[PDB]
Amino acid sequence: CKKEDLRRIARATGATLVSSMSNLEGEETFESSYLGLCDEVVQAKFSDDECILIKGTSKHSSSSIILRGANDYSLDEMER
Amino acid sequence: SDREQLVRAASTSLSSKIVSQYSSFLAPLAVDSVLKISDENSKNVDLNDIRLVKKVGGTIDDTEMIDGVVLTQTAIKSAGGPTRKEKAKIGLIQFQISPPKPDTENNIIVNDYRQMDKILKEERAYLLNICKKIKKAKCNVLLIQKSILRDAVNDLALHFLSKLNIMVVKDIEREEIEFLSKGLGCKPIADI
Amino acid sequence: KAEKDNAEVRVEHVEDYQAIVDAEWQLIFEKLRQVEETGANIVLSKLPIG
Amino acid sequence: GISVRRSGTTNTYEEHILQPVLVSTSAITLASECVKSILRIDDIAFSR
Amino acid sequence: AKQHENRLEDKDLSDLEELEDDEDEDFLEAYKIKRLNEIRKLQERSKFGEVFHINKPEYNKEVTLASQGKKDDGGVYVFVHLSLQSKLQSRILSHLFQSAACKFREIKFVEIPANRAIENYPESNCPTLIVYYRGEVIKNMITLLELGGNNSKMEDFEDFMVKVGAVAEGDNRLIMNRDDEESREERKLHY
Amino acid sequence: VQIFGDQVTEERAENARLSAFVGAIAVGDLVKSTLGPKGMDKLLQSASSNTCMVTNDGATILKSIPLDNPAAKVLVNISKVQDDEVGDGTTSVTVLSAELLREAEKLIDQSKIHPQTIIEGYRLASAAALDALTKAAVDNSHDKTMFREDLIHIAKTTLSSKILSQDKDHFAELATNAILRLKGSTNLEHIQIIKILGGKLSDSFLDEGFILAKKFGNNQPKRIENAKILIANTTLDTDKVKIFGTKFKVDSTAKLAQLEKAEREKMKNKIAKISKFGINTFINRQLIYDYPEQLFTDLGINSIEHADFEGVERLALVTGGEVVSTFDEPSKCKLGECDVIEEIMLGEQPFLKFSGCKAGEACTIVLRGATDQTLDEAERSLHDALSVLSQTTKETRTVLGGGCAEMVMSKAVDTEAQNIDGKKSLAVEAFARALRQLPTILADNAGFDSSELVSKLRSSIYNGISTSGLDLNNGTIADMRQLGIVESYKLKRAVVSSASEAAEVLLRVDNIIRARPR
Ligand SMILES: Nc1ncnc2c1ncn2[C@@H]1O[C@H](COP(=O)(O)OP(=O)(O)O)[C@@H](O)[C@H]1O
Ligand SMILES: [Mg+2]
Ligand SMILES: [Mg+2]
Repeated sequence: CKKEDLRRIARATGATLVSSMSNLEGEETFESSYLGLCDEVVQAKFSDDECILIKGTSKHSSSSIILRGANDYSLDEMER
Repeated sequence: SDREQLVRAASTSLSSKIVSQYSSFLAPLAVDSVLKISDENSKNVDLNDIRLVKKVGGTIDDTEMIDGVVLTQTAIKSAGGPTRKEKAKIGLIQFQISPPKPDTENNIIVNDYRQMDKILKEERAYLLNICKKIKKAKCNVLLIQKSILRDAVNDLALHFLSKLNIMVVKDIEREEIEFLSKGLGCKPIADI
Repeated sequence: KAEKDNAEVRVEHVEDYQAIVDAEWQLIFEKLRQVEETGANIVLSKLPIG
Repeated sequence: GISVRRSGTTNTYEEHILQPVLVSTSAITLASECVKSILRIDDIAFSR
Repeated sequence: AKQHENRLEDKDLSDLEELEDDEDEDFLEAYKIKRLNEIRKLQERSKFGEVFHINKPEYNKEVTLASQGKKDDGGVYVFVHLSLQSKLQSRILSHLFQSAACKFREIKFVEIPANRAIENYPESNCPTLIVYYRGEVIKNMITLLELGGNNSKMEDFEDFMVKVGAVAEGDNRLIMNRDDEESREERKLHY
Repeated sequence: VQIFGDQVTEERAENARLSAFVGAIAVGDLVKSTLGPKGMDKLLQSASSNTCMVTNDGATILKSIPLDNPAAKVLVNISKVQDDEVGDGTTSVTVLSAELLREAEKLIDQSKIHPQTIIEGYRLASAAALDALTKAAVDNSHDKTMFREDLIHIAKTTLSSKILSQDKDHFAELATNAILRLKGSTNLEHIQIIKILGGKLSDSFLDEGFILAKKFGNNQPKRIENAKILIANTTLDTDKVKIFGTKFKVDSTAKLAQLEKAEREKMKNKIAKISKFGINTFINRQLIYDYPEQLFTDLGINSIEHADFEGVERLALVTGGEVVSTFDEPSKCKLGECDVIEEIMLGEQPFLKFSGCKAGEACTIVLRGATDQTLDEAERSLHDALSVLSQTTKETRTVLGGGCAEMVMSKAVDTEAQNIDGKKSLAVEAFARALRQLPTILADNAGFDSSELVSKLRSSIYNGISTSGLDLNNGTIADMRQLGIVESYKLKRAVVSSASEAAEVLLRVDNIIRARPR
């Protein structure tokens, strides 16, 4: 995964970005509040493109657009 | 001080540049910049106190005198805890926030598997008690120098400061320490 | 210790650091005193002299 | 003096065209010193 | 033509075992014995491994005699560092010497203060890097503006060692050739 | 036969000679225009990096210009060492050496005299010249007022040819006051030349105390009254401990945090050792790290870092104290005191100005100008003035200038020319005409008639008087004591001795062997 994506996952699903597991105390543990929430997660494959479809974020909504065309260079015009 | 003569003199002296027609608001900006430094002995006023920060974007009409000290560098955003601060206490760090080591190279040995638990706990403890002293002094904004020789920050130190809602920056020039200290009124810090 | 193999000396005390640095002078002078007692007026060697 | 907006001669103090005296002083002073150094040159010799 | 040579040339003793089930034993083990002998030579040549903080009387021996080595022209490269603690580039170059010393044990890494090296040396010219080999100076390098200056990295220093003939181009220890295990893992999956 | 091989130029007794003389003519005609007060400066263009150099000194002209002629290399080296010895008069050596060979070219061709016979005339002629130069001198230094006035006249005579010829009335005070402040110490390292762009040539002012181009720290104040100055050749940097070979073995990082605490406590105790004296400033040779810099804030101590090696002695002599590094015993090492430690700005760079010091054994010449080429000429001009006046302190005897030293020396040479039998007497007269050619050139550069003033000066001095000289402003003979033109005795002694040895080396040549270049 990349850095800029996981901030939007945590922002959408309601989780918080965890760079390391620690707290103000000396002990080391993990709390359930760091975890997000979503309704459904499904991995889909279409023409050698595996994509994990995360839908139904409870805290805040999100969106993505799956553009479809002839080839990658035609989709670059659609992406722009 | 005479706004009738100095403002008109500053506007009619540029006279050739692109901002000559924008001089309706920039000529007072030049007069108000120099009038803050005043002396009866007619000293040679140093222009190091007047820093011109170049940012690519926008238009020249948006140029205006900022009341406080504007910083050129951007934030780190490795943790990204705080977004907007209000009534913050600014501090200037000159040392480096890292696990404990001298400036020179060292050798650490491990003769037993139980020693690693003490090493991993004490390395973050040296970062923890620094954050406690930062919390005791209620310092909300920290400025860390470049420090090419020793690592300025790491993911561990950024995580403890992310909980306390403290922003951090890097890549500060050594010559600009006079401008930040004299401008913001914050003395530097080189020891915990 | 010019062509001799590199002896990795490791010490853990300050008082022994004075003993280990003087041991170099102690060894080389013991070799000179043993030659001095015999009265060798002309010393020769294929390898270099310190 | 000359005013560029009206394209003619007029009183510059009313039209607010002013400058420091040190600017014109340094111009006349440094110009005379540069001509003093140039006129003393006699030969142009190539060197290392 | 290169497809036959890549089976042996582009695989170390650890990577040559991949072709044990595919390629013939006599074709593979004949080259593994060759590569095994080369590994043994590097172990015998590993006479160094930490920065030799020396002093001048000794320079006339450590820096130069070593450069002769066995004198079988067993030459030895000797990287000298005229250190100056007041300069920022000198402390950076000292860190690169200890890092490279742990990896390249056959190459000698030498350090000495610049004030003690040469009578009345210019402080502006420090830090200085000299490379001896068989008694001759191969490179009299100037301050590290050529190697990025203040932003010098370990990758730039290892690249300089290849230019002077101290380390081979296709050496497995160099960071340019030492690809990460995660990098090679992705190549096998996408192959 | 060909023993020397391919690409080897050889010459034999008619190509060997007349190649050095034409080289002596070639090197002499260049520096002919630079001699005298009305001389024109020569501009040197470098072959690489488009570096230009405006300079009047004959040594610097010959330093930069490449000269493959071997005879010209002799004139290149003798101007170098003459600049090393006295600093002034290098052009007179090259002119007098070239004209001695120009005359000897005619004695070999016209009169047909052996070269060794010409040298034997120059040995007796040079001995008679130096004896007249010794007797023509005058004592000094018995009265400090006369010694003050003679240094002012020597500074005026030296700077009359340089770019400071118009403002020499003001620069003479600046040149002579700095030398008397040395208290007899003959050394040029105690004088700094700070380059400042702007102003005019006469804006150079005399500084009280010592000024240098440094800066305070980040948090230090602007003004401190009655500041005690200290100089540390110390390492307030990451000291390390000097038994290089110390490493830190660590079993657990608990004591490593306390080990780093001991490193900060080690340097804290070192800065605490500084505060036992109770100083107000701290000057270090090398860079000061931030952690020492923060410790001088609460203690009320100023900080100056990155001082040059010359700057340590230049500041310590003005302070009066000695350089201290151990800081152990506060009894010895009594420090000085300075009243005004406030910095000033001259141009775009602030400079730390001091005033009201114990001693002024080191000085600093502040210069103002338009172009850096003029400042480089200002540096070389006053360096020749301060070099001559500094050696005048140790060597007290002086001699009248204005061309009278050349003619009064030739008087005894012409007197001793008659009683010498043989063909070498013509060479003795050739030495006299060489001394006469210097004031002949002084009139040519000024644009006046040379034959009349040389004839009037020559006829005047033989009458019995020996104080007359050339006045190029009016173009007539005048009294040198009235105008106040005088030069040092060792300068003209070095010029005549160097010029005599210069002609001697090139006259003992018969063949040239130019090996192949690398
Ligand atoms: N003000 C003056 N009036 C007359 N002659 C002068 C004056 N100043 C210098 N001279 C003459 O110029 C000659 C050479 O001067 P010098 O300072 O040695 O020039 P350079 O340094 O170029 O050799 C001296 O022999 C001196 O007699
Ligand atoms: Mg203008
Ligand atoms: Mg002169």
